[PDB]
Amino acid sequence: YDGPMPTPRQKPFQSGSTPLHLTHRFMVWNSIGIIRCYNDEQDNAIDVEFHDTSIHHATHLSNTLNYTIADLSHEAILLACESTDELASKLHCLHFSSWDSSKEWIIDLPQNEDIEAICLGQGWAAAATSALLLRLFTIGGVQKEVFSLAGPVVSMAGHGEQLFIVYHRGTGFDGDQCLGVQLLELGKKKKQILHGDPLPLTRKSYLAWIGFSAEGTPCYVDSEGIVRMLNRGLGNTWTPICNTREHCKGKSDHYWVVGIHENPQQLRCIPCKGSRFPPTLPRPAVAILSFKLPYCQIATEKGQMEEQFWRSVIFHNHLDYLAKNGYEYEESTKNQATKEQQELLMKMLALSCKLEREFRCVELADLMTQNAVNLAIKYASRSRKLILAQKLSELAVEKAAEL
Amino acid sequence: YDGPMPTPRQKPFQSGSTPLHLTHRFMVWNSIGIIRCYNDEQDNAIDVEFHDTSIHHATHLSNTLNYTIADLSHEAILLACESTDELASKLHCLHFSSWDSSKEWIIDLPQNEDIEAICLGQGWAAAATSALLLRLFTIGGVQKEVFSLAGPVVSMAGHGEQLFIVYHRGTGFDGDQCLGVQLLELGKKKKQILHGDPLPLTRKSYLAWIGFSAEGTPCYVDSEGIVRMLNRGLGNTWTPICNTREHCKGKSDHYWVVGIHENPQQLRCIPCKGSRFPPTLPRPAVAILSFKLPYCQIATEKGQMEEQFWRSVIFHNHLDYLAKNGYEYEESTKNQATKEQQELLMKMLALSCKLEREFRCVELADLMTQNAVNLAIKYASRSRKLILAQKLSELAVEKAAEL
Amino acid sequence: YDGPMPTPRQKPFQSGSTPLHLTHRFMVWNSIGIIRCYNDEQDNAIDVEFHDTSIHHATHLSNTLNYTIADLSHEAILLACESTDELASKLHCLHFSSWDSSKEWIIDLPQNEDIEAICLGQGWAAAATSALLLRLFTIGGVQKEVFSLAGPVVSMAGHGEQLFIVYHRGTGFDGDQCLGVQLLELGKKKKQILHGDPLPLTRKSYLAWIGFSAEGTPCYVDSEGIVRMLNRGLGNTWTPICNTREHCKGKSDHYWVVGIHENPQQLRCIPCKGSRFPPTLPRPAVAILSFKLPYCQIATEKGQMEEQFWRSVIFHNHLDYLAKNGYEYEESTKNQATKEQQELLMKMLALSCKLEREFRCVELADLMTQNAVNLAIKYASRSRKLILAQKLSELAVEKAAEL
Repeated sequence: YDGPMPTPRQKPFQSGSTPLHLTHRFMVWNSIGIIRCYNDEQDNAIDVEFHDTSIHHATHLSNTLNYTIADLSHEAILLACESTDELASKLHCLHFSSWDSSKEWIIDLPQNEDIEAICLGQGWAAAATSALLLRLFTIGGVQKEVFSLAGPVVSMAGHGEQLFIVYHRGTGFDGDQCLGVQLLELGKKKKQILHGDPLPLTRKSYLAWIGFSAEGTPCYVDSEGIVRMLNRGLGNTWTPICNTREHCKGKSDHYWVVGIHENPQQLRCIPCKGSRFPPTLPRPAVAILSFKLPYCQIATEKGQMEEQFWRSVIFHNHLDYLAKNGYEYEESTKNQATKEQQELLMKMLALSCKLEREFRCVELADLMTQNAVNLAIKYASRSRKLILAQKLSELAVEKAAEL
Repeated sequence: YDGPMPTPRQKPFQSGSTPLHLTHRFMVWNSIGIIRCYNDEQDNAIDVEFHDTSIHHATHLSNTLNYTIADLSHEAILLACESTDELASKLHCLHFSSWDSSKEWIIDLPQNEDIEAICLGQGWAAAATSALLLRLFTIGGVQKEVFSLAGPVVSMAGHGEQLFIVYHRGTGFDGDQCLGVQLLELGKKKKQILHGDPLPLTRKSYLAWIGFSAEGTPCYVDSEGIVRMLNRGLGNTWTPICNTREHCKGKSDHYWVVGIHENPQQLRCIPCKGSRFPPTLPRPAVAILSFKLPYCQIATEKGQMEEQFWRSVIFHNHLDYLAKNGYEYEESTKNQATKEQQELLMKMLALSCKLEREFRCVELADLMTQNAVNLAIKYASRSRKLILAQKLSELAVEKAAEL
Repeated sequence: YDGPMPTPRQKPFQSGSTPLHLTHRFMVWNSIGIIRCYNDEQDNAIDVEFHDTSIHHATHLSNTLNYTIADLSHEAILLACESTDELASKLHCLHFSSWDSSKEWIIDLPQNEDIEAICLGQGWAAAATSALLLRLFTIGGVQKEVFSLAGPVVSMAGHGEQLFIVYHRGTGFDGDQCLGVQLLELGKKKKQILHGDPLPLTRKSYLAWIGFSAEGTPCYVDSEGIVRMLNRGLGNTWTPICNTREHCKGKSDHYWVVGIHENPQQLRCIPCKGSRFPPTLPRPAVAILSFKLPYCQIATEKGQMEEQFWRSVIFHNHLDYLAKNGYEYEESTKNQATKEQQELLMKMLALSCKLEREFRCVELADLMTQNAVNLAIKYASRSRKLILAQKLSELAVEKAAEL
């Protein structure tokens, strides 16, 4: 027939890695460091580098078992290899931060089970296998819980107690993938935050990179340069926070995401001219792109301030998440966020007042604090906006009644 | 091959509209009013009518931008048009209920982004775009939050703070659609009630109409005349509440749903002979169909009363929803519902008692109030049903212990 | 084309039944009893047997209506038949445990609606029909709630107030099924525990058996012998608890699951040589297989004890479920479970201490009770593990601070 064709399911990958066929490739490049693998026919070597030299010294390994998957954190180095006709699939951990004399452990998966993806969390490690199993391990080598995956894994990321799994929930058509996300919190009270929700992607695009921001919010990038971030303040939906194609000059130009930071806001990525991944040598330079939510009429003052407001809102939801889970957060960052947002609301209200849009001013005042609304009432008494001042006063009464 | 064939995904639509190819078509017909579009080669006009003349005067617009999507509420008129080679896709709002002198605003979507569906809520508006984005706007023109859709939108509806999105979650086979529902509450505490649950449909049917009842419960109709309603009292499942094919006399006869009302119960729709949608002229007459849940042996007294009981139960769940969300509800309606249900239970218990089904009587008494159970005990002492009276007494003891 | 092919959706089935084409087949074989159907051209008979003769006497029925689906519980016998050109699809219940003189009821489904699956709960019965409807009935014959199914049903099971539905959520490819699970609790507070989550299956396998353990935990088996159980302590994920292929000697050997028991742990199944289901005559013998979670390096002492620990953890989650839902549970079973787990942790800590893996000892002590940690501190003071004793002491301080 001549209709929709099933899209081939994309293969699993480690975020921040370059393809396996390269002689000198990146196994992982994140906010902790870089892991490179030089593999020809004579020898196979793995080199580990840390951005902060104080964390650990440079580590060089002789890749005898031919490790093809790697992840790096401030605690350990995680390595994995598939099975051969003689050896089993192995998970290798270099626990360099351990305070004891045993800084290494390795485990063999059962017969005919191959590791397809790994990720490192805070004090734990996870491995998705060809048996549609997810195996949890402590950073010291204890086997934790095991559960089955609803489909073949695509990529896996970890941060703190959070586990971020993207897998094939179905079969897409006409170039589209059919991906689902399983988001778990592996603390003392186990929670499945997302029960295989559909992962939004740009049409005819595939998954290019997943992970967490340094502050601990799940994020991912598709092959069309669209960067999306979990919106905890919007029912755990996914909000686009950047479009790396706006910084590209041609079709063959791409950006290779390395890390995401919310405070200060910066998207650390490698500019790539001619391909989607940078060559290992010479050392590529990390670029810093700004985040921009895809808002309408962003060239106008209204659209510009509206984008700045909602970007400030979503990039400070992590403070509430750190508070709800007992983590440590700076109360000063929370206060600066509110002041930054109340200033943008106040400037947007003054703009709507100049445009004689007084109903819009009351809508903006609904997002304001009680102090900001009281200030907007006196600004409305000024400039002879008498009815607007009355509507704002009635809004201030309603806000005080909500307490 | 000769097997299952992929079903073509149905295109987005506005509920209560007639096809675009008509010279004189309905853009939207709901419980607020009617919006018609007359478009030939000479001129293009849009006419707005309100069922209640006291709400607003009849509005006539010169459709210069060729708006093809429309929605209507007691607050504003929402219009949208796709992009051309010279103009961008635009969202136009006629805020006629505004108390200020600015009763109009329009916004341009970014390049190559087209509006595919719109809907109006209480004080807000939403637009699903070709970029798989959902854009939220206040009724006054402020851009609110934005998040990505898991698939191409099919239809969109709003009521109060609730957002009702139906989209393609996959690809169906053999005439079946693969639809998912995302139900959000956009109040001060954002909630995603349904994380893309599968939307039940009749086999080989497509989505024909979605929306909310006047009381605020999500409902939808498929192409086979099956009307389904969210069952908040049954874990947010979907319960069939009507079958418009029972009122049709032939295959070519159809009913075109306009609105759904829970108190009093009535399904307002347009009878259509020969097609699925009514012609614009002459003005079609609104028919009132009754709701009937698809219960077994409904011709018998037992099945008839069982259908009346569960229809009364599901059509009063909205009272609990209005109470939990601080909305205003009549306590008298809640009391009349319970009295209506306790009377049906009492008549079903008397029927089971006549049939010497005393175990069934105790099952019916489990659904009764403590006062109704005490009354059933004295009715069981009467007519010499001594063991039944003892079982009902032990049930009354258990009910008092649950407090 | 030459690519992925759509997998034909498997047909609905009753767990514990043998195919319909057999002259003498099992309609259901569970922990309550056996129901056999002998059907040739001369006569059609249904025989009911109870494992405990004290429950009820053996029942013999003349299958005049040609019932093809059956389920059995300690309360009633449930039978169902499809519709013919003269008769409707019927649901028949033999309420043998009733304390009244009416121990039978039957109901007719509407025109062109056929029963596809049934299941028995505590005091209720459910039937999934060809109209994508789920109909609830009390054990005495009262019609309860009705809601629509997101797809064609595959199998259905019930236990207490829990309803376990597996259905087709999509179309799989290359031999894979696309199954979803809807898990409901039908008590006085209706809850949808699983909103159509994807059902994990072994690749290229179909669903072979579903049901609940005697303690009330959902479980299911695929065609590759993998037995999975709901992990309530792991965010309602699914954990493999057995692999019946490890007990098979050849490809043609299979195990036919009958029941699952958590305390004592035993998987009751019928060994089958040459086919997937046992012949009705002679009476097959019920085998008892042990549960084994698929852990790595299970031949080693570490892997063996780690498997025993997590098997003990998951097979005692039902005690917490019985407690949260007011059910009756033995506090002695909960105490024996903790003692069994603290002993395994203590032996694993002593093993890690012998291997000079002191960081791993602290990880194991995190899973210990406060008394077990205090004991591990004195064991660490012994054998001159001074730093380990300090780390365990700081862990004991942190545990006391969590109260």
